[PDB]
Amino acid sequence: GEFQRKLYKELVKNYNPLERPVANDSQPLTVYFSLSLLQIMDVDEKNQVLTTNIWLQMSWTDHYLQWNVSEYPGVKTVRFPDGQIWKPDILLYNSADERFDATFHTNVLVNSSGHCQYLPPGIFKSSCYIDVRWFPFDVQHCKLKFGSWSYGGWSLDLQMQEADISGYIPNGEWDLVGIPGKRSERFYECCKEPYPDVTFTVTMRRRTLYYGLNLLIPCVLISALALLVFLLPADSGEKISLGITVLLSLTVFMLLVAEIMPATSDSVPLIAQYFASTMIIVGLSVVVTVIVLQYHHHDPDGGKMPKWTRVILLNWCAWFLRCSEWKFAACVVDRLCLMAFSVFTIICTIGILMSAPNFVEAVSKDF
Amino acid sequence: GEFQRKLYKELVKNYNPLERPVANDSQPLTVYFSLSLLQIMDVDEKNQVLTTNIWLQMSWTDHYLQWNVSEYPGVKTVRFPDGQIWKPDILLYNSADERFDATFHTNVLVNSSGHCQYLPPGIFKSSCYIDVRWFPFDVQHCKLKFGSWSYGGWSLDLQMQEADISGYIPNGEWDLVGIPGKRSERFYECCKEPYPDVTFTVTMRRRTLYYGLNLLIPCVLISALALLVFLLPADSGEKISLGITVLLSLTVFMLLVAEIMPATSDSVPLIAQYFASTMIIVGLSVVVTVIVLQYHHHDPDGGKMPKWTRVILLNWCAWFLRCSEWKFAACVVDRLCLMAFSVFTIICTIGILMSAPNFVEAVSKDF
Amino acid sequence: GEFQRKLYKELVKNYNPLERPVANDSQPLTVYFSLSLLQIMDVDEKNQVLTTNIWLQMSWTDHYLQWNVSEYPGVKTVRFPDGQIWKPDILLYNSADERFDATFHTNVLVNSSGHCQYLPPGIFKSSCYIDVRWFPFDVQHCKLKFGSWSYGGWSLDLQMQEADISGYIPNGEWDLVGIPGKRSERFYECCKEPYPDVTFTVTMRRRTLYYGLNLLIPCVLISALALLVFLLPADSGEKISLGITVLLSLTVFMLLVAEIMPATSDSVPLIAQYFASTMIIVGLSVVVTVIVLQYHHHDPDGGKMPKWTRVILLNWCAWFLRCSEWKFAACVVDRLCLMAFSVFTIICTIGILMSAPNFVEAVSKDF
Amino acid sequence: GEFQRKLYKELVKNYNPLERPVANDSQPLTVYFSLSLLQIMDVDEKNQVLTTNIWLQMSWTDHYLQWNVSEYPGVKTVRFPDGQIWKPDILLYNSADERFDATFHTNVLVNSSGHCQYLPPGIFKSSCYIDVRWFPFDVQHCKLKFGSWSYGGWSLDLQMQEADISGYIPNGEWDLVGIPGKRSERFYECCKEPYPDVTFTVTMRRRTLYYGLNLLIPCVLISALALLVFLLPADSGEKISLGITVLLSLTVFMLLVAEIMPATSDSVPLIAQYFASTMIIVGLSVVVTVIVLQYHHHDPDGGKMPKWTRVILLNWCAWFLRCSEWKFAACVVDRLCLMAFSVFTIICTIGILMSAPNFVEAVSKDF
Amino acid sequence: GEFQRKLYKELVKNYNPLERPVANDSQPLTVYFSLSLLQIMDVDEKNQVLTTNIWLQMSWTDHYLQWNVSEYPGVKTVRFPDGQIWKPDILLYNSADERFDATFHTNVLVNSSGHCQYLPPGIFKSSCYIDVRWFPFDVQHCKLKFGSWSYGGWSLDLQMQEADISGYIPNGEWDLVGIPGKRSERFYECCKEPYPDVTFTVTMRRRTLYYGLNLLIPCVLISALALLVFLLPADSGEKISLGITVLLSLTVFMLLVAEIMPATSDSVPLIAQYFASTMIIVGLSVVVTVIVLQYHHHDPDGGKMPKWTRVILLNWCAWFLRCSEWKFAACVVDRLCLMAFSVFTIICTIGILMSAPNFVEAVSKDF
Ligand SMILES: *[C@@H]1O[C@H](CO)[C@@H](O[C@@H]2O[C@H](CO)[C@@H](O)[C@H](O)[C@H]2NC(C)=O)[C@H](O)[C@H]1NC(C)=O
Ligand SMILES: *[C@@H]1O[C@H](CO)[C@@H](O[C@@H]2O[C@H](CO)[C@@H](O)[C@H](O)[C@H]2NC(C)=O)[C@H](O)[C@H]1NC(C)=O
Ligand SMILES: *[C@@H]1O[C@H](CO)[C@@H](O[C@@H]2O[C@H](CO)[C@@H](O)[C@H](O)[C@H]2NC(C)=O)[C@H](O)[C@H]1NC(C)=O
Ligand SMILES: *[C@@H]1O[C@H](CO)[C@@H](O[C@@H]2O[C@H](CO)[C@@H](O)[C@H](O)[C@H]2NC(C)=O)[C@H](O)[C@H]1NC(C)=O
Ligand SMILES: *[C@@H]1O[C@H](CO)[C@@H](O[C@@H]2O[C@H](CO)[C@@H](O)[C@H](O)[C@H]2NC(C)=O)[C@H](O)[C@H]1NC(C)=O
Ligand SMILES: *[C@@H]1O[C@H](CO)[C@@H](O)[C@H](O)[C@H]1NC(C)=O
Ligand SMILES: *[C@@H]1O[C@H](CO)[C@@H](O)[C@H](O)[C@H]1NC(C)=O
Ligand SMILES: *[C@@H]1O[C@H](CO)[C@@H](O)[C@H](O)[C@H]1NC(C)=O
Ligand SMILES: *[C@@H]1O[C@H](CO)[C@@H](O)[C@H](O)[C@H]1NC(C)=O
Ligand SMILES: *[C@@H]1O[C@H](CO)[C@@H](O)[C@H](O)[C@H]1NC(C)=O
Ligand SMILES: [Ca+2]
Ligand SMILES: [Ca+2]
Ligand SMILES: [Ca+2]
Repeated sequence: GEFQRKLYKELVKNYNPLERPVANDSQPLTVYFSLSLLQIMDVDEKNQVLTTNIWLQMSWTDHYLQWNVSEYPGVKTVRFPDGQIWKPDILLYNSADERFDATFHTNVLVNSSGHCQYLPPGIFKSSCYIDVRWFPFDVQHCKLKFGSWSYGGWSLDLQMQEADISGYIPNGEWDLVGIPGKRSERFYECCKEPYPDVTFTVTMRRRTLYYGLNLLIPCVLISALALLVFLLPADSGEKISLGITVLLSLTVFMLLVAEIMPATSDSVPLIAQYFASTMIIVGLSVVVTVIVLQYHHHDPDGGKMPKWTRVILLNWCAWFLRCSEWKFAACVVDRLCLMAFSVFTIICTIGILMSAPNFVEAVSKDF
Repeated sequence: GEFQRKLYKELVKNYNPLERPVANDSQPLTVYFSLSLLQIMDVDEKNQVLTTNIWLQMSWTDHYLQWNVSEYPGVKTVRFPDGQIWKPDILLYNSADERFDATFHTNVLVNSSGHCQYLPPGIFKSSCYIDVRWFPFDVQHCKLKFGSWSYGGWSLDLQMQEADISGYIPNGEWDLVGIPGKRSERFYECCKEPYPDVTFTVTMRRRTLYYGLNLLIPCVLISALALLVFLLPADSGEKISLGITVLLSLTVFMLLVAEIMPATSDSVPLIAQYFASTMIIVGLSVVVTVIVLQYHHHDPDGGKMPKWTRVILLNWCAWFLRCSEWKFAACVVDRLCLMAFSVFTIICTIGILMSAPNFVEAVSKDF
Repeated sequence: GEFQRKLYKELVKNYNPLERPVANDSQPLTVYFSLSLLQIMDVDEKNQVLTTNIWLQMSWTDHYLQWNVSEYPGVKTVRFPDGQIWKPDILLYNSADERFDATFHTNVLVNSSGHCQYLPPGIFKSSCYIDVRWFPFDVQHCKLKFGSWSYGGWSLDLQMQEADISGYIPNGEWDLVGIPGKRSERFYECCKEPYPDVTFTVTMRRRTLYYGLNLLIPCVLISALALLVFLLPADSGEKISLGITVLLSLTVFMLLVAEIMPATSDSVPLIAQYFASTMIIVGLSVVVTVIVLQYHHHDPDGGKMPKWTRVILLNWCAWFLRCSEWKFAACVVDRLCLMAFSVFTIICTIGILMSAPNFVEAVSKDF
Repeated sequence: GEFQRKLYKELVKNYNPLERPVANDSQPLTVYFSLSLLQIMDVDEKNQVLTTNIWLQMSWTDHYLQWNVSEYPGVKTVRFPDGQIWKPDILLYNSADERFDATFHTNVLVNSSGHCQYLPPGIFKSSCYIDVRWFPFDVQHCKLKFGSWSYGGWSLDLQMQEADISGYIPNGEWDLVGIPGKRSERFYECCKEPYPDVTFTVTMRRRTLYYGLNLLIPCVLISALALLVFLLPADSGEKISLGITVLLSLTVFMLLVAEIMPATSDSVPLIAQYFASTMIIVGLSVVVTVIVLQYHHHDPDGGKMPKWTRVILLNWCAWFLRCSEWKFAACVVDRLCLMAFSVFTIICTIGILMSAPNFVEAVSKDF
Repeated sequence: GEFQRKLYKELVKNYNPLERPVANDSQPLTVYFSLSLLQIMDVDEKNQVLTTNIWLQMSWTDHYLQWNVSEYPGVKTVRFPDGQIWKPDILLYNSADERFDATFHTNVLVNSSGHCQYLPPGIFKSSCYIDVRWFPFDVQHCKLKFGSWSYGGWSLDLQMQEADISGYIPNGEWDLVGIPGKRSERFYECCKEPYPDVTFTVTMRRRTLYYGLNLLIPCVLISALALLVFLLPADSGEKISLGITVLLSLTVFMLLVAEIMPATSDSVPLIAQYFASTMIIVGLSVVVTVIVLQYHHHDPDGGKMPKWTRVILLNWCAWFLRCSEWKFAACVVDRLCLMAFSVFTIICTIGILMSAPNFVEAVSKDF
């Protein structure tokens, strides 16, 4: 309108996008970098990649994009696309995206004082170490490391502002504890110039109820069936079939769990160790029961001729609770297996009750 | 043709795409923003992202793209590609797309009065909160928030026009109740200039029959089997195997349901709670029946020696309906479990009959 | 070669790609639009999107790209890339692609008379309504709607030529009946100028044998098992287990079918209704048999004390074919269920034998 | 270095990338097209698309990119990016890629004689007809059709050179027999100018052992179980359950096979026909055995009253090998079913032993 | 700031990005190429493609990008985007990416001496031969081959620097042994000019515990069940059903294994051969037991009439350990099958204990 056109013509008369916009070349350019978390799209524990929906916020002063408001009435701000003016090269250092730059290059808003505002949105994919050991009561500290790609501390004085979380959409699987930020420096051996960066640590807590019932109901059922087969009579007929079916069902369930979560060898989840203990206990009990039944139902003394087993079973039954002796030995072994399974379940429950994600507090908040 | 070429040469003589095309720089530019919904591609409840096929509609007046029709006979409209002329930076604020701009940049149609028309098509992916609690009788209000990225109310006077739905292709899984629109403002603490935006709320109702039979037939079958095992005699032989098989089948079905829909911890679906109640009832009944049978078939009084259980069962049988006492106690427990399951089914049906998506009206319209 | 270089320099001396190449600006530009179908990549019934491999064919006369062959010996054609010259903005209106333009922008072939040829290949993804109701004997009419995005009938006189199918690679799942074309106009209320478009209707017939055996063999097996359990004696022992296993297997098969095809609520497939009828019949028969066996094996008259059931069963047995009465009643009920299942199977076969995709003709052509 | 810079400035003084670089415009430009296969990424039998990793090789002489080596000491070659100089528009005609051009546009290497070298790498996706009928002993001839998009034989004299396979990485699922090439012409009715193209036929043989054990072990097991149930006594008790379980397992296996490979209706695989024959035989045998057992175990003559069945069974037993007659008839039927299954297995093995991929030679080479 | 702008204007006065920046054109340009491995994203054994997160490091001296620091106070470094200055065309030769260039083109950092630094990040997908034969104790040597695409050894003197691994994030499935580098030359028959390249061999060891328990627990269970059925009495009733169920479960497990890993025919994994041996042993044992039971339970001598079998079984029982003879023969056959299975398990364990990935050392380090 005879003023905006003239201003746009005048501002880019000799402007060079490659030049860092400072009046004095030996002075640093202060850039205020902030963040606006909006949504946690995905937490891939397989590839250790966190996907988030983030609006970056960058602000700096341009020495050449200044004008007198009185000389250009009615126009107070101008917009420049990607390549028209200089922008800081703030990139996510730990970006796992195949493009390495998920930001959408919007226009830079500059007002009459030369203050530029740049808010590039994007779906950032950052590679963070997923420590899945206290499954499912685990908290992940995924870091977002931002910094200038080719500017030092004496050229781009990067500064930090607290991230904005008043736009956040709850994920439904992870609970956002918070996203604190920190500014650190990267002094090199070559040179005394610092290399600042801004790191935002997305502290997230896994929501219990998402996997809670879906894993507890099968686990409760298989534990009840294990107790049942540890209490059923030896000569019941269906005990062997029930045990085999239970083992097949729970190993298919464990295969499904390993398909959903990754059973990373860096730190085996405690649930996997509990399952392994249950498997070895159930297998030993079933093998002992089957061999006793198949070696003592037809021959009264076919496998009972060793003396060491007889004396050790007598000592164990005297130290534990005190048709032939084979039935009593099988019952004692089954009771011992039941006691061991109960002790393991109790100790696992005790060890999982206390943790950094307080189980009692979590269930009180959820339920 | 000696007139279109001359007009195109004349129109871009001093035109600047960065300049907002207003005769007076202090006056707002009125932009009419409308929408044309065509198809609902996908409703991802996992990532809370809605995918739609939408044709945007933007209209504004350009002060510099005006010409005299008599001076240029035969030409009444001109087209300019993406970067040739100025276009409003209307973007989907809640876009979850990795590109953040799904629009296809078509040509801007300008006629002799300077009126520009811009209709960019695209497959928009917006992040909306999916409240899946009354599954499957749920209605989702997914919002599409459009607004200028870097213009205020005194620069780009955004206006709303009612969305066009006379091109809509039915989804087959979701029923489109409607897409009302609203224009709101975003006054900041810094400044009195409003920041208008246009929000279209895609109100969608899940079609019943899509998941209806596929979830009812397994649910009806498992409920019938639960009633059967709650009515079968205790000493039937196959009762334990039937119960275990039923539990395995329905827990696999629940795993499939959790695979298809997300069991979000924000609000657990009522179907999940009903399944949990059925699971606890069936497990308790099976455990009680098995323990009674295994502790009373060989010993007439091996687990019946406690007095509290005997007196409480006598009181319950006197207050409910009034071979040894163990069979009668097992029958009473089984009848109580059947009654509890029937009451839970009835109350769940009553609570799910009434809702915002009226169940009776929905089935009347569908069937 | 001193002539091609000179011609290329001369042709683009004042050429404007934005100008429509007509000698008279008030005269329409005739553009002949044709199509060359090559392959049907995918038919997504979930999102209602058809993916095809298509070579477009556009021809028009350019007034400015003309030269004298004698003055430029040896050169008869020239090529111009995307942005060098004017091309019609013919786009797929119902494109479901995220880019909205799957065409690969090749060079435009222009000869000495100004006749331009443009053949952009691409993998088009168009959104067509998939009416899957007569599964698997269904024919889909997916339309490809092409037209100018910003030109009317008095500016771009779009014309149609018959599509070329002598390059088509058979899909193996769908049979191509044909792709007829049609040209229609879109008169607006504003103005009398028509808005022509060219629509190609890809009429495709699903090949029977692809899903034929894969669905018939499980269906034949489950139908045979249903007849078997409807003919087996009540006191056989394995009847209940066989029925439960059959129901579980066929409901898993129906889950697989719903996973492969979409059970759209717009029109439920007839196979789904047949499965629902079979399910209700089998469930009723199994429930009746189980309740009769469990209420009459131990008590000669425990559930037979009502008079209405006895008299109605006597009337039914007198009107149908004419150890205690319970066995005869169970046999009569089982025979009635078998007869109902046979009638339903016969009527379903009769109703599916006749259709627009003639079943007898299809199997004669395939087998 | 005062010579490379001068040469680069001089070479592009009047160079036009649109001009075909020939001294005489009426003379063809000879382009030598070769190929360098590196890896067969994927063979999609569903969409009939072959994915390969290929380095193209194009060579031609540029008349204008010539210089005197003595006048420019030290520089013998120059490089030009995509748009700087002219390149042939050699494209894969049958490309199924959504971009239609998988080549990565590298620099063109030109030496002092004007000879240009262009080696664009890419991951080509070509649509070839997959004839999967002799599964798994099948050989696929997938063609790669390359040619100029807009040049005739009198403008671009395309020539063929033998493909290079000394970089090939074995796929592990397909064995590369060879990739012969051929040059053909495409004379049109309009004009006598030929339209040459270069076609490379990727002849590939499926490696036996990849699917060999994975399909043979289930097939061997189900065949052994079929023989077992065809040899087990009728009154064994578990015969019906074993047969039903075998049928369910093998139909799930066939569902898995149809999920992995496509059961295309163009030509049904022989394995599918063998499975159908086995299914009908097993179903008939099971139905006959069950009906005989259920109609003759309680009534000595309840279904044996027809005379035609009795006389035909007497004739068959006299012509085949020569408690009541029902057991003998059931045994004769079971033996006949076993003989039919054995004959079908033998004839299938004989017919699959001989083929273009010689089974004996293949197993000798592999084992 | 009156110095950076002047320097940027002066540096690109006559700069040509196509020219190789050397003072003398006949002298090679030394380029130091290094690598910085950060993460191993994926190891696809199906397509033989390795996905890694890598920061490249390239350094070279530019003759024209030099300036006097005193003449331009305060500015010591400059940045140029992709197309502004010359960069080496170092590409991954064995790249399997569809783009062939995963690098993100950042700015080139040049200081006053003309020394340029280029650090392009990217997610590289390279095609390496995956030799999966000693599953799961296998080490993969995946090579990353980098080199100039169109420069010889006398033009681009490529040099190697040791890769940096102090940023590496552990994968959790693969253990990084190391990434040694090597520089080699590619002399051609045409010419004596070498063609150097830099190859980094990513030596990776599969972590045991990732698949360890998940494959051992099913394998241990099926081995225990095989021993059980090889020790159970012949006339146990459930032996046949248990064997069939075990076979079905383990063949489903093998199908799952073939789904996860590829059973490549180049070299069959030892686990597959062990499974095949177990399958043939179990099948033979089950068939022999079933045929003996079905041919000797009703007829004392119905299949024992041959003399060769009787004499060979007598010899075997005399050479092995020394109701009718059929039971003793069945027991001897079952014991022989058990012994063969035990020998095969022992020899497989012995052969898998020793390997390049030392099993004992690996389990000592992990456990
Ligand atoms: C241009 O925009 C900047 C944005 O920061 C304005 O700077 C702010 O001005 C207010 C005065 O109302 C101060 O309270 C803030 O502290 C300033 N922020 C910073 C970072 O300096 C600046 O005033 C604007 N220019 C004009 C002419 O209005
Ligand atoms: C250019 O196009 C605009 C499109 O809006 C025309 O403006 C409309 O003109 C009609 C008159 O037939 C009015 O009824 C509408 O209310 C106008 N709409 C708006 C938004 O102003 C305009 O007339 C066209 N110019 C010419 C010269 O025809
Ligand atoms: C340029 O190409 C066009 C292609 O259509 C030629 O026009 C055709 O010419 C033939 C004469 O051999 C006629 O039979 C066709 O009917 C014409 N087609 C159309 C659409 O007009 C044209 O002749 C070519 N120019 C020259 C100089 O050869
Ligand atoms: C430029 O490169 C071409 C590449 O082909 C050279 O042409 C080859 O030259 C050799 C001589 O050593 C002949 O044996 C080949 O037959 C030629 N090939 C072709 C296709 O003509 C050419 O000599 C090079 N120019 C210079 C000046 O060395
Ligand atoms: C420009 O950067 C290069 C980076 O290598 C500098 O070269 C290094 O200079 C140091 C002196 O402090 C030497 O120890 C290294 O050996 C040099 N490296 C190489 C590869 O030559 C160079 O000095 C810098 N220029 C200026 C003016 O500081
Ligand atoms: C802006 O212009 C006014 C006159 O229009 C003048 O008084 C004022 O000093 C100017 N400001 C600057 C910063 O030049
Ligand atoms: C357009 O031109 C005609 C003469 O050709 C003139 O009468 C008319 O006033 C002009 N209109 C405008 C708006 O300049
Ligand atoms: C082309 O040039 C020839 C002479 O070379 C002339 O006779 C002829 O008329 C010209 N044609 C046109 C259309 O100008
Ligand atoms: C190249 O230059 C030399 C002199 O430097 C001259 O003798 C020779 O003829 C020239 N070659 C050509 C092809 O012009
Ligand atoms: C740089 O400039 C200073 C004077 O400012 C001069 O003494 C010195 O020699 C110059 N260096 C070069 C390399 O030209
Ligand atoms: Ca996840
Ligand atoms: Ca499909
Ligand atoms: Ca494949």
